[PDB]
Amino acid sequence: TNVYADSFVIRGDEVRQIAPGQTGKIADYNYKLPDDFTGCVIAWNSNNL
Amino acid sequence: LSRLDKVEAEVQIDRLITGRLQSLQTYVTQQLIRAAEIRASANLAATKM
Repeated sequence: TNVYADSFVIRGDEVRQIAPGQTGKIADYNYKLPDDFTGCVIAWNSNNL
Repeated sequence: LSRLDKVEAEVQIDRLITGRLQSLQTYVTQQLIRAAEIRASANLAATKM
């Protein structure tokens, strides 16, 4: 019906924090996936930029 | 709960609920059967009375 595309840049270690229902700094105080989630997490490196 | 972060507890509390909820339905289904046993006995008492 209606999608929300939201993006940001985080570290190569903390990305495992990004998972629906985990802890760690990015999911604790920065950006919070909900308790019941549907979408996809798309993650890649942009080290050359 | 206080041992784990809740997204794990949601999993565990199942095995609690799934356990306890069952243990009720065992106990309840017992009572129904046992109730009828008294039920027939009560009918016999009314018949004798």
